[PDB]
Amino acid sequence: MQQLQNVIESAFERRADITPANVDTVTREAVNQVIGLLDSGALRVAEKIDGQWVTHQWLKKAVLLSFRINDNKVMDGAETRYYDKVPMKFADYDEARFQKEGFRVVPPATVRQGAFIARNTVLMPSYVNIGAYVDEGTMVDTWATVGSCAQIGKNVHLSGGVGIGGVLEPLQANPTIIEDNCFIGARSEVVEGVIVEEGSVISMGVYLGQSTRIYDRETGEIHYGRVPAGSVVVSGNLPSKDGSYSLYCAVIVKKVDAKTRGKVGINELLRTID
Amino acid sequence: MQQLQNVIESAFERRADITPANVDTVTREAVNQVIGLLDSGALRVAEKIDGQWVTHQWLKKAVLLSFRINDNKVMDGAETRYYDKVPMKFADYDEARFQKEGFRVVPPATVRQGAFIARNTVLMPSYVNIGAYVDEGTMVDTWATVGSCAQIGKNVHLSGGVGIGGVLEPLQANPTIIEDNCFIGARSEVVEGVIVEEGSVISMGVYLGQSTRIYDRETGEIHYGRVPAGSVVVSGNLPSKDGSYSLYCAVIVKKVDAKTRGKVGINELLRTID
Amino acid sequence: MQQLQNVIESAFERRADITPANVDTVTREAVNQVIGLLDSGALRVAEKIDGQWVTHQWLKKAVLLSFRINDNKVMDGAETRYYDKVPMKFADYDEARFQKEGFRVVPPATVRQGAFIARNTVLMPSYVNIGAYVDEGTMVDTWATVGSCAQIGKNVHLSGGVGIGGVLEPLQANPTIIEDNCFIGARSEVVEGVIVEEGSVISMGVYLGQSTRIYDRETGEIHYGRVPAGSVVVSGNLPSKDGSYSLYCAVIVKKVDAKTRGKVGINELLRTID
Ligand SMILES: CC(C)(COP(=O)(O)OP(=O)(O)OC[C@H]1O[C@@H](n2cnc3c(N)ncnc32)[C@H](O)[C@@H]1OP(=O)(O)O)[C@@H](O)C(=O)NCCC(=O)NCCS
Ligand SMILES: CC(C)(COP(=O)(O)OP(=O)(O)OC[C@H]1O[C@@H](n2cnc3c(N)ncnc32)[C@H](O)[C@@H]1OP(=O)(O)O)[C@@H](O)C(=O)NCCC(=O)NCCS
Ligand SMILES: CC(C)(COP(=O)(O)OP(=O)(O)OC[C@H]1O[C@@H](n2cnc3c(N)ncnc32)[C@H](O)[C@@H]1OP(=O)(O)O)[C@@H](O)C(=O)NCCC(=O)NCCS
Ligand SMILES: N[C@@H](CCCCC(=O)O)C(=O)O
Ligand SMILES: N[C@@H](CCCCC(=O)O)C(=O)O
Ligand SMILES: N[C@@H](CCCCC(=O)O)C(=O)O
Repeated sequence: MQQLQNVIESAFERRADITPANVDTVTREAVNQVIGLLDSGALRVAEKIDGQWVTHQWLKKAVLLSFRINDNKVMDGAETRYYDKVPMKFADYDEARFQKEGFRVVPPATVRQGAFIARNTVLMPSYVNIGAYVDEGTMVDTWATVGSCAQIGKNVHLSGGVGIGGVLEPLQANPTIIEDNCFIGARSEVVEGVIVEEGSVISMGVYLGQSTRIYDRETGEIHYGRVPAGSVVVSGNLPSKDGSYSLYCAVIVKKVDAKTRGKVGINELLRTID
Repeated sequence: MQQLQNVIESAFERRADITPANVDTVTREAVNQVIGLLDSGALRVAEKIDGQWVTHQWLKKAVLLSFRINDNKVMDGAETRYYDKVPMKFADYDEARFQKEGFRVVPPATVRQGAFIARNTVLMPSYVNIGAYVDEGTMVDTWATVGSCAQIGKNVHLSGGVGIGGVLEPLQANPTIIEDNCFIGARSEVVEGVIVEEGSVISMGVYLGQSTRIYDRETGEIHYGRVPAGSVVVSGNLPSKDGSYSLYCAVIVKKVDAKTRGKVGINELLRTID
Repeated sequence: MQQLQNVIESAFERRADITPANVDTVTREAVNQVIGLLDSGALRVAEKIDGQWVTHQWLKKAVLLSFRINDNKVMDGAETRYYDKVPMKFADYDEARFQKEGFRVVPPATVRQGAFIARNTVLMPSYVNIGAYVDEGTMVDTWATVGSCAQIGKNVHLSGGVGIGGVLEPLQANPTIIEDNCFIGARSEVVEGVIVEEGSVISMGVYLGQSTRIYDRETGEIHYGRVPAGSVVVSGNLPSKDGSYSLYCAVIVKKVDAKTRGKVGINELLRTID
């Protein structure tokens, strides 16, 4: 959308000088529209095209800009209070809407406005930040976190305590992406724009960033920045040249098989009852 | 109880075809009774008998079935809203009851109905899922999670961010069990029906599943599926046949002693004041 | 303050015999004053003096004593209820106050009374326990935990799921300390009075306790208990004498540089708008 894009990219350049008071009504109404579109899935920060994920940098700008144009407000919890500038996604929903939207929200799961939640997903208690997109069939398990602008595929299982990197602090060039049908093992972390290709199974306690060597014991090939589709990755170490010590690395031990599929499947009985 | 068992096991077979509307009042009243019994500790998903832990598969069925027979309902948080089908355990408690029940619930700790919480336990902010059983004296520290049907012994310390595997998704044959007097180190995970025998101390960042080699450096013996009573386990790696790389494993470095006991004890002053 | 110190240290000696009912009004009024001072930053459990961090053991006593002198009370969450004895810090705040205090509290971030939160900090959903002190500019990211009495410097970034050890259970001699300008990587844990010196960058999945060997590959020097200022630490392993297996250790791979600074900076746009 050019009528929105334009205004957004104009303002971003004056980011540091914009405040909730000196901001003109145009930039305000706009930034707000672009956030409403992300909330709805009509726009998404990154998308795959011609087998390549592409980042719409300017949508990442509007996300950033919302923090310069909005002012904090007291939010009454019940036993405590909060003070923040990003509204709660579900604050206005009634049953009708939850009924039409088709997902399940387990207390005290929390989602910020500007994040897209797809039909048939289950959010156990966890956090979904602004601009993230969570596709169909996915479960975000206990204490997991879907970082700002992150892109999560359909039928994904983010295990308990899993963290998917955001792009706000520290600031990142690209969002983190988990393609369709992946299983991310408990307590694992995926950050810094790494891409986990479809059908991959990341074991527990695996940490993947741009500096992580993803080692393929079979080919001897060492990847960086992405997990090839259908891999099973687990933690290991690689030895120093002098065998003096070893440093952490991710090891692709094999390609997903029935033995693997046995342990990581989605439980349809927990999904939406048609 | 045969009058309950029977009905439950009948229905389970038609699991995929049962919905919150076509379910007959018998199966409904029953499933509901079996959940009320679990909530109360009168029944428990697994139990030790003749020095062997046994799983009552049919109680795991009722847990599963509750998701087919109940419909979602809007739950009003304060600043947001939720939409789910498993009631909150403590929603009806008054002080009298909390006073009689003898445990402490730190906001915003959350427990689902169908989980048993014993006297003198302390729940820091954390999650206890349906069907779990948490025994006397235990503390569930910050952001820890007690997975569906998991069995936690007396006087256990589940450190911050610790995750004890559930049995719902991915679906599991047996619950995860932590016997009496164990200390589970921060950010560690125990899943897939592994058993941690009494008096063991699992260090921080230890991940135990059925595929985890538990190596006893002293005996050279490699375990799978269980931690022998009184062990102290920490993370390590085992080398490839070609010394090319190494893969994660759990290492039993020693048997618990006073030096160890010094660092992992329970603080009675925090327990219930008699 | 001697008029407070005295009373506190008197009572501590009778800790096990004091209860919310047999405690005399003096010890009660006092313990309560010392907690109000910690809440305000007027007193702090540990402080650096002459380039040495010092622990005021007697302030740690008052923290402990508050659990013996206060009785539990029902706290009404919205969808559930809690039963605990430490009030919520922000329960009384209005916008005026939040406005004057200058920090941001993202729901459902929770802080106990007795903890000091400095100006310009951002608390994503996380936990700050009694007696902790969080200095200026710092962000406590999602599901992080600042343990009882822990001391966090200015401009620190505690990543998602990071745990900073408390001193309550298990009981500890000294608090855990993170000096100014440090970045603690996702899912990492720092406990047992370890000190992370200023400007250090701890990678993801690093676990530091008193038994952790911090290995400097360059000097060959092995530290214990502290991370030398300006280090970049990541997980590795050290080999057994027989190369039979290896055990976890922290490895100082280098001194912080621009490449590093690129990935861990604070995002000022998210801080308080002056
Ligand atoms: C990866 C995993 C699924 C095992 O899958 P699998 O296909 O059965 O793998 P296998 O048991 O055949 O092992 C394959 C190889 O990798 C190793 N392996 C598998 N999982 C491993 C793990 N967690 N740690 C170390 N090694 C592991 C095996 O030792 C084996 O090595 P080898 O070929 O040299 O002998 C299991 O390790 C896992 O991650 N489970 C997830 C638990 C979880 O996160 N639950 C969520 C609770 S919310
Ligand atoms: C396991 C632990 C308790 C140490 O216990 P300990 O009995 O004092 O163990 P020691 O210091 O004697 O070390 C025993 C051996 O294991 C190693 N060891 C112990 N803990 C280790 C750890 N965390 N990482 C690596 N090695 C460790 C030591 O290097 C030593 O090896 P060695 O025999 O080859 O020299 C400590 O490591 C730990 O896990 N603390 C828990 C912290 C925690 O989770 N706090 C909770 C905050 S909510
Ligand atoms: C430490 C980190 C910042 C990399 O910093 P860096 O200065 O760019 O480090 P480099 O990429 O130059 O690597 C330095 C050395 O350490 C290793 N290294 C760096 N980070 C590593 C990691 N996470 N795992 C393993 N090795 C790592 C490199 O392999 C390299 O080893 P070498 O010198 O033998 O080749 C990055 O690893 C990291 O921790 N990012 C934090 C992500 C995070 O927690 N995000 C928060 C989301 S809430
Ligand atoms: N590491 C997180 C920090 C988000 C901060 C959001 C906020 O200030 O409200 C991310 O990049 O998503
Ligand atoms: N991994 C978790 C998932 C629980 C889902 C519960 C729900 O759908 O409400 C467990 O097996 O306990
Ligand atoms: N490991 C945590 C336990 C805190 C318990 C607080 C409570 O009982 O209320 C700490 O030492 O800070």
